[PDB]
Amino acid sequence: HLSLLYHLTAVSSPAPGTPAFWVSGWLGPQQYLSYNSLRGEAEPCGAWVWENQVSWYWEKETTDLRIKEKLFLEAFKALGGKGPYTLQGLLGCELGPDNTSVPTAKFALNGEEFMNFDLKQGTWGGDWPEALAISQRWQQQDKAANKELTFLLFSCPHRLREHLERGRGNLEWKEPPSMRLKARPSSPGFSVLTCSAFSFYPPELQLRFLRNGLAAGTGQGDFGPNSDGSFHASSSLTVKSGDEHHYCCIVQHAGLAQPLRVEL
Amino acid sequence: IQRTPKIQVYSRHPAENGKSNFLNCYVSGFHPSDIEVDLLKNGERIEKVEHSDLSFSKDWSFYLLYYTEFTPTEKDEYACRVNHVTLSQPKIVKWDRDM
Amino acid sequence: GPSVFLFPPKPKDTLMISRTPEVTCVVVDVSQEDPEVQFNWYVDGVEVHNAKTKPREEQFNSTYRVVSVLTVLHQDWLNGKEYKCKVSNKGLPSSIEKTISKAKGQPREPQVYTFPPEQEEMTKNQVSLRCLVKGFYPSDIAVEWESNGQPENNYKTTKPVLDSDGSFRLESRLTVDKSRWQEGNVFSCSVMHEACSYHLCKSLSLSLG
Ligand SMILES: *[C@@H]1O[C@H](CO[C@H]2O[C@@H](C)[C@@H](O)[C@@H](O)[C@@H]2O)[C@@H](O[C@@H]2O[C@H](CO)[C@@H](O[C@@H]3O[C@H](CO[C@H]4O[C@H](CO)[C@@H](O)[C@H](O)[C@@H]4O[C@@H]4O[C@H](CO)[C@@H](O)[C@H](O)[C@H]4NC(C)=O)[C@@H](O)[C@H](O[C@H]4O[C@H](CO)[C@@H](O)[C@H](O)[C@@H]4O[C@@H]4O[C@H](CO)[C@@H](O)[C@H](O)[C@H]4NC(C)=O)[C@@H]3O)[C@H](O)[C@H]2NC(C)=O)[C@H](O)[C@H]1NC(C)=O
Repeated sequence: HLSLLYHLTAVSSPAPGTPAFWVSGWLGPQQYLSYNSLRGEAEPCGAWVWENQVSWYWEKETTDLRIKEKLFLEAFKALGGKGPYTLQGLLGCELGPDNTSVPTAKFALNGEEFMNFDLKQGTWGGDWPEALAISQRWQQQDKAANKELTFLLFSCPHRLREHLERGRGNLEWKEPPSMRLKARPSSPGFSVLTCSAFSFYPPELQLRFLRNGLAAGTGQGDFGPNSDGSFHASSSLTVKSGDEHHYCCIVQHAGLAQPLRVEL
Repeated sequence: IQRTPKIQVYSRHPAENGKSNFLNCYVSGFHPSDIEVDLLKNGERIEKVEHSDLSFSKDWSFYLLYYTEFTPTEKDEYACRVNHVTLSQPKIVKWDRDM
Repeated sequence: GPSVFLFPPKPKDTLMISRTPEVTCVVVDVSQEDPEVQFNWYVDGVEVHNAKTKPREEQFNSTYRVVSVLTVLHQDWLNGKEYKCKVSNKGLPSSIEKTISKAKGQPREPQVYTFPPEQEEMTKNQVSLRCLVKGFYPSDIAVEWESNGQPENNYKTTKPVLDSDGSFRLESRLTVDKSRWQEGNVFSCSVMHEACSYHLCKSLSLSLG
């Protein structure tokens, strides 16, 4: 079922006038939280701005993410390896059946996993010297590890379960896609069939092609977000120019009771 | 590691000429985070351009949505220009309505 | 005929996530008749396009040289994926392929043994501290020396060679001033291996005595 994931990023040398540290928070595929080191405040995004939410909620989020900002920036001091650095964390939970949550705590340096947090033990681990360095610096701190334990084992499972109560609606949102199936000439004797899904939610969607009723395959896919929390997909299959009308596009989507067959 | 941007250019709603819509430039799969993105109308850059938050996928690679409110015609052309340390020249991807 | 050599990444680069491990494909004996060398790279038979080629440099033997460098993911190399450089040129019938990889097999942790200078070796300019590393697999390893933390310049290290049990062994000798060893300085043999916790192996430091 559904998950609450903080996507955290610190860079040792940010561009002029850009945050050294920023976080996006996600309920399933939707962003509900934005925070950065310039603003210093956690803010709701999209419909989560309308949420029937307790009065202190967003200063609990500011408080927790300022601790992490300071830690992430402390990590670079533990390294002193001249060349510039990006530190990323994937932190959060998903509910497990029977009043239980399964946690996530991973870290990447320069775009590769190197470190995790073990919720059973209360330590930072990894297979990598730079994991030992940051781990050790984070262990010689004001209750860093206890704050990380608290953030994941108490705060994340509560926040999640409170969003299930109050923001249930934003996630049960169902907008099926608008469809186009179009043909363009490519190389002589050949056409590109392109099947397009516009503004759909949720993002799980299966496009494939038929020819006179028969399975002609899924084509080459593609997928992207819109500015308003909806999604977009196109799949393309090369056909014989002069064969195009024998082809149709089958979409499957949580938004549709039955699959939708699109003609040219 | 370094990763080159993948670039998608698509409209929010099916492209109907004369009708208000949104042009999106989606940039994903890239590292590091510093990147420049301009949307181009008839070759010149657009001013009233907003963008989403620099976020990242399960593989740690960054992604970003650039978008503008616009009304497409029959003759007007749109593109997306992207610079990133992994590119020796800006990469233009022209908007195709097919996708 | 133009010659292709393919070099693995430095072990140290593959054991530290904040370093760039790169494979290096090298072509020599490229005739001025027709340069125009073209590289193709494959990770587990799948092509990639992140490779960087330097411009061809002329050698004093009137041939050419051309190098192409591919950065590798730390965990791809350790998971034992294959790197295939394929070189094209009109000085060959078809292209030539060379494939390089980390060696497959159950990784074993290094056993480290440090030795001080023997007393019957102490009216000499300088003294050697010996380091014996064995029982390891695969052979990718990094060995350096440090005193009271700070790194050290003067050391030689043998290439890893297979032992009668299918693990690898090597030796390293640090030369130091007899004074620095007499002044009670602490010397350490720092070994990095895949099978070691955080890739950092435990060794016992040497100090007279
Ligand atoms: C015209 O000039 C060219 C330029 O040469 C110049 O060199 C400089 C340094 C100077 O000395 C001057 O004389 C010249 O300006 C000539 O090009 C040379 O051609 C020869 C012959 O083809 C090449 O010799 C090969 O070298 C490799 C090892 O090379 C490394 O080490 C050298 C320093 O000692 C260095 O010069 C090389 O550049 C290279 O450096 C490496 O570079 C990478 C990154 O770029 C680094 O990451 C590495 O750390 C670095 N390494 C080190 C060490 O520093 C050698 O391996 C070759 O031997 C193979 O083949 C032999 C026969 O088959 C065999 O004996 C060997 O065993 C080996 O074969 C393999 O062995 C393993 C065993 O473990 C097996 O498992 C394999 O299966 C097996 N494979 C095969 C196919 O058998 C070989 O000696 C030389 O590299 C090249 N120089 C440069 C520079 O590119 C050109 O020839 C000349 N022409 C004429 C007519 O004069």
